[PDB]
Amino acid sequence: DDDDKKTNWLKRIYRVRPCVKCKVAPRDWKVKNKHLRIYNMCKTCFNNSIDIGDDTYHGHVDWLMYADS
Amino acid sequence: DDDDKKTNWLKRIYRVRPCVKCKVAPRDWKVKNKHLRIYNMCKTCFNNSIDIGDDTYHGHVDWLMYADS
Ligand SMILES: Nc1ncnc2c1ncn2[C@@H]1O[C@H](COP(=O)(O)OP(=O)(O)OP(=O)(O)O)[C@@H](O)[C@H]1O
Ligand SMILES: Nc1ncnc2c1ncn2[C@@H]1O[C@H](COP(=O)(O)OP(=O)(O)OP(=O)(O)O)[C@@H](O)[C@H]1O
Ligand SMILES: [Cl-]
Ligand SMILES: [Zn+2]
Ligand SMILES: [Zn+2]
Repeated sequence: DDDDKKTNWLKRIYRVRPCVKCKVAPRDWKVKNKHLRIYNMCKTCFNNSIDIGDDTYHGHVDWLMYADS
Repeated sequence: DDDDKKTNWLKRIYRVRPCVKCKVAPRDWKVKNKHLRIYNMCKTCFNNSIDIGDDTYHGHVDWLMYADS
């Protein structure tokens, strides 16, 4: 089923690329309508980036959650 | 740059999962507005599926080509 191909891919993408900052924890994310937003950092590193004044790693990638647009 | 994270991922996704039918050739695809449609089969297997009367492998997965929805 093509929706399952998309879901399996999103599980893999989320699993295999951890937080860009600590390189260990999984990334924060949210659901944004029909999209999954995967932020670049875990929550702990993101909150810390605000404290330390670094926006270098801020950002996200949005993924359509379904196989058909 | 977050758009590059998306583009690099789409290159990887396209590369690592060949045609679901012959298991060798890369899949057919097209650009569908702001989406990349990756069909399940290469063109040769898709055309052949029409000739042989099998719709089992018909289908596709659409991917947003940009990091921000
Ligand atoms: N965990 C995180 N890691 C990296 N960047 C993040 C993280 N959380 C938020 N950001 C950055 O913070 C900014 C705000 O994100 P957010 O998803 O809240 O945007 P939005 O579209 O304004 O949604 P809303 O206004 O409803 O919160 C974006 O630059 C986003 O990439
Ligand atoms: N190479 C292929 N492998 C598997 N399935 C395919 C392939 N090419 C087309 N299909 C299937 O054929 C059908 C038509 O696809 P297509 O992308 O042409 O749809 P569409 O949204 O009707 O666009 P248009 O009407 O502009 O052609 C869909 O079920 C699609 O998955
Ligand atoms: Cl996507
Ligand atoms: Zn982290
Ligand atoms: Zn094939």
